[PDB]
Amino acid sequence: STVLKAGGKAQKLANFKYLRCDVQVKLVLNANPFIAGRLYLAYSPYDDKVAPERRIIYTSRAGVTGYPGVELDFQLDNSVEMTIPYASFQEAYDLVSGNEDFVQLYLFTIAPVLGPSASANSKVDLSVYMWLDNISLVIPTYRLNPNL
Amino acid sequence: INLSNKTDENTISFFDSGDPERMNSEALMRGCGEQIVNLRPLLRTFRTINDNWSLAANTKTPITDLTNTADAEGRDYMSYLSFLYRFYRGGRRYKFFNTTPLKQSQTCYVRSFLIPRNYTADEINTDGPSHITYPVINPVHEVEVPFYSQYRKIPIASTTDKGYDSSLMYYTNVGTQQIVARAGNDDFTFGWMIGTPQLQGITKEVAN
Amino acid sequence: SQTCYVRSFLIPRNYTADEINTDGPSHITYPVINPVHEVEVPFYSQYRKIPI
Amino acid sequence: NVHNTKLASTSAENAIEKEQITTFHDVETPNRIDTPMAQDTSSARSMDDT
Amino acid sequence: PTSENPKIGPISEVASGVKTAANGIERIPVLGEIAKPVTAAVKWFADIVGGVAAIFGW
Amino acid sequence: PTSENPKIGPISEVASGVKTAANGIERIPVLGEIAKPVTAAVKWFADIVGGVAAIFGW
Amino acid sequence: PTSENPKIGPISEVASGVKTAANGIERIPVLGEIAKPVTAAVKWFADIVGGVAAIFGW
Amino acid sequence: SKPRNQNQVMPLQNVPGWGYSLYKGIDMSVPLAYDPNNELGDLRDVFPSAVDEMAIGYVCGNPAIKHVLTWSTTDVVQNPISNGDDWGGVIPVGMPCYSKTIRAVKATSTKTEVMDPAPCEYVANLFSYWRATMCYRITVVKTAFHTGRLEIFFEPGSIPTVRTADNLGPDQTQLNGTIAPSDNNYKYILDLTNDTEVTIKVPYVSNKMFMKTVGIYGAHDEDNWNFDESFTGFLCIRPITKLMAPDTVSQKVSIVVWKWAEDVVVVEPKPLTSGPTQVYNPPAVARDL
Amino acid sequence: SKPRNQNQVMPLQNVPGWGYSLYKGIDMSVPLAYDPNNELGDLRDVFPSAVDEMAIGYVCGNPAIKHVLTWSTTDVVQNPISNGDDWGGVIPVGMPCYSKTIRAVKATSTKTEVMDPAPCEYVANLFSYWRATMCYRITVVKTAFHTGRLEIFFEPGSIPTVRTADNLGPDQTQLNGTIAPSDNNYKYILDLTNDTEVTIKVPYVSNKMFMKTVGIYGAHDEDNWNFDESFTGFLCIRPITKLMAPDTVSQKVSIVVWKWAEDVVVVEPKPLTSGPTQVYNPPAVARDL
Amino acid sequence: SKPRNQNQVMPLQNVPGWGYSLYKGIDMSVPLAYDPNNELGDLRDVFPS
Amino acid sequence: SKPRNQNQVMPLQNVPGWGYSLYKGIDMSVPLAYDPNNELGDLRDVFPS
Repeated sequence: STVLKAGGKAQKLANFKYLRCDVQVKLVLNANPFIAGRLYLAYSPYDDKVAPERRIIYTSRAGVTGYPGVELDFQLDNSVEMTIPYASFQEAYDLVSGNEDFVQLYLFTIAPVLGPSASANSKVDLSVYMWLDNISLVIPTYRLNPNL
Repeated sequence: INLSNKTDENTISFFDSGDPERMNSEALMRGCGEQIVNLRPLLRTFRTINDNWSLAANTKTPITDLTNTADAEGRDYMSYLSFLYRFYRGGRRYKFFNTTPLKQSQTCYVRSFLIPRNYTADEINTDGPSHITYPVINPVHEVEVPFYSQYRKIPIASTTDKGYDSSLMYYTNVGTQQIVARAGNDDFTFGWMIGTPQLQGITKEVAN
Repeated sequence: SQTCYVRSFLIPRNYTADEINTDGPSHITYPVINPVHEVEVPFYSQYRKIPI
Repeated sequence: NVHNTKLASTSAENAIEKEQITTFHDVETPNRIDTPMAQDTSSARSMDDT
Repeated sequence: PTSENPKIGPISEVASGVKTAANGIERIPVLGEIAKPVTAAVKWFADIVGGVAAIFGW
Repeated sequence: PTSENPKIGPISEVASGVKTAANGIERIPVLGEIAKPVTAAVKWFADIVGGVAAIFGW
Repeated sequence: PTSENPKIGPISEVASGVKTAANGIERIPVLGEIAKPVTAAVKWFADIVGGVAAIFGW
Repeated sequence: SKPRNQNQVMPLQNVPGWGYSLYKGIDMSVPLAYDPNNELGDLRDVFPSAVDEMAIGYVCGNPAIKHVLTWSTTDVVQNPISNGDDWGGVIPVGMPCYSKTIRAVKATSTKTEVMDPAPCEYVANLFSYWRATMCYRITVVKTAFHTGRLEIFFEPGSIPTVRTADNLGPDQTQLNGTIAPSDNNYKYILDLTNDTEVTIKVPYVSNKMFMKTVGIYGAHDEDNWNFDESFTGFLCIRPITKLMAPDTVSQKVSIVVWKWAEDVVVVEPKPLTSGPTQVYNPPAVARDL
Repeated sequence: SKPRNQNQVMPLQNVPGWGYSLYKGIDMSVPLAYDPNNELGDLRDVFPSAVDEMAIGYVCGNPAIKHVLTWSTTDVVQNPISNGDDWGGVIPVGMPCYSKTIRAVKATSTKTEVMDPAPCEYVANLFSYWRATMCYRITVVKTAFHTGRLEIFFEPGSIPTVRTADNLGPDQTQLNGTIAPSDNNYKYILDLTNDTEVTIKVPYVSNKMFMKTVGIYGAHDEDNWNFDESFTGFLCIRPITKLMAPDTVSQKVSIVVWKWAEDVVVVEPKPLTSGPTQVYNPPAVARDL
Repeated sequence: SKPRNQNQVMPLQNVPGWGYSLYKGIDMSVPLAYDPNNELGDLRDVFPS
Repeated sequence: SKPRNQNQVMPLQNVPGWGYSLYKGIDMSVPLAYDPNNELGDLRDVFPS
C-alpha cells in the first residue's frame, strides 16, 4: 500500500482488480567521513497480522538479524537495494475489496550514530525510494478503492 | 597508507584439519547410526502435543480447540519450526492413543470428520468422508487430513477469510482421554525462512 | 484401570527423571492386546566406545 | 555464501543505475538482497494480459 | 541346503570373507566378518550420497 | 547395501537428481529433490490422462 | 509414477480406450470406459466357455 | 471349486502405531479424501523461492548478530573488550546458546530464563549432541580515521567463569595478557587502518565426537558441567594496540559479530533439557508470568 | 514332514472398515451370491442412451433457465432490467445457487429456505470448493419489429446487496450508469434488430484457486461473507437503447437466460453447509412442515 | 518419507493349532535352542543298522 | 474402482515374542530413533585391536 498510494501510481491502477508485484526498495545515505554507524533493513511478512510472539518486534537482536535484510554501514554502503517478493497467500492482490498489507518493512539501529563529542554536524540523512517489479494488471472493473 | 574504510573479505581457518565430511561421517558411523540433513523428516515424525486430552460424550469437537494452543507452545516440531517460517502447505496427520480409565458403555467408538478450519461444530454438517475406530480392539485412531484449500499456501497469521482450508472434527459416544500426536503428510512443508523468537528455559520460584 | 498402557522414552544414562524431558521418540503398547513391550535403544553417544 | 542476509562490503567504485524514469549515481554498486531462485507464486498472468 | 520350508531361514545371509575355522584359536579379523565401511554399503549413507527424495521429506 | 532383512527398507527409494552435500550450506533446488510435475508421474493424473476405467467407477 | 510404496495403488488399473477430457462437456461412450462384453473378458463366462473344472464342483 | 487351506499359521503382534516416531515407513493413517493416491504436486510456484529453506545447512547458514561490543580509547591492550554487551570479548564456540537473561517477577519472585538464539542455536536446541564448523564474521563499525590492531585467538577447553545463582559469565580477570598469553594460541591479528572485517571459521576439535546442545540452559554455580561440555572452546578479542582516534571522530567503535555454522551434524532428535522446547511469548506488561 | 516356522511376527492393527469413504480400494464386503467373481456386463442395450450421463461435464453441461426478465419500453437506459424475476438484471457468476425463497409457516412462524438449482448448482452443492468456466445463453423473446441495444458486462468481485434478515438481493441503485459505468468492463453490446441470442462464456478469474459452493445457503444480513466468496463476480444486463416497439406489437419482451458450466473442477467431497444435503419435498398443502 | 498404506484389510481367523494332527505342515512350535535352523544330521552311524 | 476381496482367510496365532531366545531372526523391537535403518558402522578404529 505504501507504494500504491505514492507517486501517482493509484491513478494507473484504478479501474483494475488484481495485481501481482514485487516491491523494489532503495536507500541512499549520506554522512560525513567522521561519522560512523550501522543499520539493519529487514522485512517481516504478516508482521501486523501474526501473533506478537512471532513478530520481528518482540524478539531479540539475533532474531531480528535472522530476518532477511541488508547491512547498511555509513562508510561502506551509502546505498542498499532490497527486493520484496509477492507476499500474498492469494493468487493476486485485490485493489478494491481487500485493503490489506502483507509485509512490513523496518529499519533498525544496530549501532547508534557515532560522532565526536561536539553538535549540528554529527548526523546522518537518509532517503528511501520505492517502485514495483514483475507486474501484472489483468482484470478491469468500474470500482475504486477510496483509499487510492 | 591510503585513507579508506573498506572490506577485503579476509577469511581464516584455525587448524590443518582433515575434510569435515570425512570426520563427520566417521563420527556418525561410530556414535549415531543415522544422519539428519533436513527438517521435513521431523514433520514426517509423530510427536506428542498432549498426553491427556479429555472429551465429553456425544460432542463434535474441532481439533483447533487444542492446536490453537499446541502451536503457540512450541513443544512439537510442527510448532517449534513454525516460529521460523511464515507459510505452510500440505496436509496433516493425527494419532489418538486411548487413555480412558473407565468403562462408559458396552461399545466405545471414535469417529473423525472433516471441517473447515476455524469453524464451529454448529457451522458444519457431519457428512463427507469419515474414519471410525473401536478403542477396545484398536486404541489408536490414525487419520490424515488432505490439503483441501482455496489457496496454494496458508499463512501462520490471521486472515479475513475463513474456511479456506480443511481441518479435523472429532466425535465420541463416551468421555475419552487421549494422547494426541500429530505430524505432516508426505507433502507438508514451510515457506519463508525468518528470524528466531526467544526461548524459554528453566523456571524457579524464590521466596525472597 | 479400564485402559492400561505402557510407554518408553529416551534418556541420557545415569540421569534422573526430573533431569530430562518426555519429548523425543517414544513407543507405546497396551498390555491387554500386546503384553510384550519390545523396544530398541540406539547408540547415541559422544564417544565411539563406552567403558564399564 | 550466507543466506537471508546482505553483508556490508565494498564494490565497484562508479555505479550508474537507471530505473525506467530515473537515473541513480552511487559511489559504489549497492549491496542488494534479492530473493534466491525466485518464482511467480501468482496466477494473474494466466487470467488475462496486462 | 535341503529345507522343506520355502523360507530356508529367517533372514538373508551375508557373506564374510573369512579364511579361518571360526571356532579355531587363530585370530579372526573382525573387519572381514562384515562389510560396513563408509560407503553405499550402509543404507542411510547410500540414501544420503545418492540423494534420494526421502532424506528431504518427500 | 548389506542387510540381513530381505526387505532392506520400509519403502521404495526414489532418486532426486541433486549434486550437493545435503547437509551443506549451498542452496538446494527443491524441485530437484523430487519429480512430481503435472505429468503421468502423479498417480491420479496418470489415471485421468490415461483414461483408466476406475475414474469412471468401473 | 513416483511412489515410495512398492504397491503404487490399491488395485490394478484397467485401460479404457477413451479420447476425451473426462471432465469435459463432450459426450463419452460408456462402452469405451471398460471392456466387459459377452466374451472371455468376464471371469465366470471365461470359466464356463473354457470348461474349467470348478464349474463342475472339482 | 472350494479347495483346502495350505497356508501356515501366521504369528502376529497387535502393536498399533509401530514406528510412528520414525520419519520413514508406511503410515496407517486413513485419509479423509476421495482418492487413496491423493498427493500434492511439487513446489513450483508456491513459495517466493524455489530454494529448500528446510535444510539444516540453509537455516544454520543464516547468520545473526550475537555481540555488539564497544571498544573505547581507554580499553587496555591484551584485555578482552567487555563494554557494551554481555559475555564481553569472549565467544563460546558452538551451536548451542551461551547467553541468557533472567526475568524475575513476583510472597515470592518467580524467575524464568530467556535465550537469544541464532538459527543455529534454535536448531541445536532440538537435539542432544551436535558437531559443526563454527563461522564468525567480526566487523568493526568505524571510520577511515580510526586505527588499531585486534587479536582474535582461539583457546580450547572450558571457559573461566564467574558463576552466579542463576547464570554464568566470563571472568575477565583470568583473560589478561599476563594470565592468558596468546603466544601459543591460533589467532588472527587484524589491522583497522583501512579494513574492517574478517570471517573466522573454527573447525570442530574436541576429545569427543559430539558435544552437548544444552549450553546455558539451567546453567549456574551448581549446574555448570554441561555448559562447559557444550562448547569446543572460546575466542577472545583483545586489543594489540590501543584504539587510535583523533578528537574529530568518536572515541569508540562498535564490534559486530555474526554467527553461523557449516558442515553441521546433529545426532539425537531428543533435547537434553530438563523440560521441553518452549518459546518465550513476551507478556503484555512486566507483571505477567 | 513337519518343519519349523521361519516367518517373522507380523505387526497388525484391528482396523475394520479402512478407507471405506474412498472410491478406490479392495472392499471386504461379503457377496450374498454364488460366484465370488459375480460381475454384471457392460452397459450395451440397458439404457436408452450409450452416453455416460454420470460425468460432471454432461450434467453441468445440461442448461437450465434461471432468469426470465421483462424489458418494457419504460425501462431506463444503463439501468438493470429488474422486472419479472428476482435478482433482476444481475447474474452472480458461479456454479452455486444465488436465489432462494422463504416458506414461512406457523405460536411461531417456522421458516425454511428453498432453492431453484440447475444441474451445475445441484452438483456444486455436493462439494466444498469449485472452479469452472460459466456459460450463459441470453435469449430475447421478441418479434422482427422490436429493436434495441443490450449491454451485458462483467464486473468482478462482491455484488451490491440489499441484505435482509432471511435472504440477499441486489441493490439496483448502485448499478446505474452513473454509479456503475461499463466503460472499463468486459462487455458485449447486442443489437436486437434481427438477432435474438448470444452465448457468453466467463472463464474463471479470482484471487483464489477455488471458490466456495455455499452460495445463498444461510445467507442474510449477518451471514454474508461466504456468499460473496462463492462467486467470481456478476453480469449486469442494461439497455443501451430503450426498447423500440410500435403499438402493433407488445410493449415488452422477455429475456430468457440459460446457465451451464464447462471445464469444471470440484475439490472436496464434503459440503460447506451448516446441515446436510436435503431435497425439498413440497407438502400437500401450505399448512404442513 | 512416510507414505500411505495401499494394502487391503486382511481377513483372518484366530485358530491356533491348525492341522496339528496332520503329519505334514509348518509347525509353530518355538525351539528352546540357539539356532532356528537347528537340525540333526542323517542317520549314518547312529543305529546298528 | 472398488472391487471385491479375493484373498482367503489367514489363520494366525497371537504369539508375541516368538523366538526371542534365539540369536537369529527378525526382531520386532521398535527403535527410539530417527531412521528405521539405523545401523552403526564396522569396527575399524574403535577398539585398540
